[PDB]
Amino acid sequence: MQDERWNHPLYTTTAINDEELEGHAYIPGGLKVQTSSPMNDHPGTNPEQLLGLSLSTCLEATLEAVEKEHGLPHTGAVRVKVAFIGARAEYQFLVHAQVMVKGVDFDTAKAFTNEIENRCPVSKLLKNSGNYTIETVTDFK
Amino acid sequence: QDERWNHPLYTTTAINDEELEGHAYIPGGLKVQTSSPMNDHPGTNPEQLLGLSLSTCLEATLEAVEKEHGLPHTGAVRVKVAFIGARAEYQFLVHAQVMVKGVDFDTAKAFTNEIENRCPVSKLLKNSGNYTIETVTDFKD
Repeated sequence: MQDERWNHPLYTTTAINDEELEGHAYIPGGLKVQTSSPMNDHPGTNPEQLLGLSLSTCLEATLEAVEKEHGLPHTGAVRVKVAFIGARAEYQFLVHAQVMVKGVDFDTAKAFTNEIENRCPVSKLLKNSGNYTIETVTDFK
Repeated sequence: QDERWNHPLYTTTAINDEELEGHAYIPGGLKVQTSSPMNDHPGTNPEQLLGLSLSTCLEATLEAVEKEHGLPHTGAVRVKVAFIGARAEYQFLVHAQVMVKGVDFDTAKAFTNEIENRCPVSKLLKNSGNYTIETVTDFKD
């Protein structure tokens, strides 16, 4: 509104949560997920998981675009770990992404990781958080 | 070596190892179909997943704040996410809207301020320059 970057986006969506901790979150017209506290064993997802799903997907999409700009097939994969830390009124999330590119030498995988770190929208939102790290790996084993 | 990773409350991991028309998953947990937001194919996307994460986190934080004030849980949170930009210049914008049906607007605003400061996903986004939050009385428009 004040921020005129909202005036004509490429795409917009919305998400709602209007339930108790043991509840659901949903995209109106779209995906609904069961949610629950990460501190119990009940079925359901949580913000930590949902954030990891968001970032891993965004990084992977960005990596696919980079691969294509280099004339390469898609052989990349991303794993994101999210940690919940702290105490009442002092809670934080930590986020650590791992990027692999199976098709290529490690130096190329590292270069692509640097490229995607700079381009991925979710990565950019977390850049200044103090809580986000990213690395290149050869596998997730 | 960030020591905050040493003994967390909870950790999880998310993977995306597929094409844009693919899936993301939590090992042993939720798997979601994904797709580009720029087509009409089935599947979620990073924008949606981020909205689900933040709306859920804000709502959970709000539930704690309501309880601290001895009020029932009447809150609801909607998060809008926009995709803007161009090749190698893409960003997301995030706008949270918080309602607390059981209380007057000044109280709803006060609670919104409290959750903005406590919600882990909100804190991650604080320094992004792309995240705003407001108090509302409904989700019109």
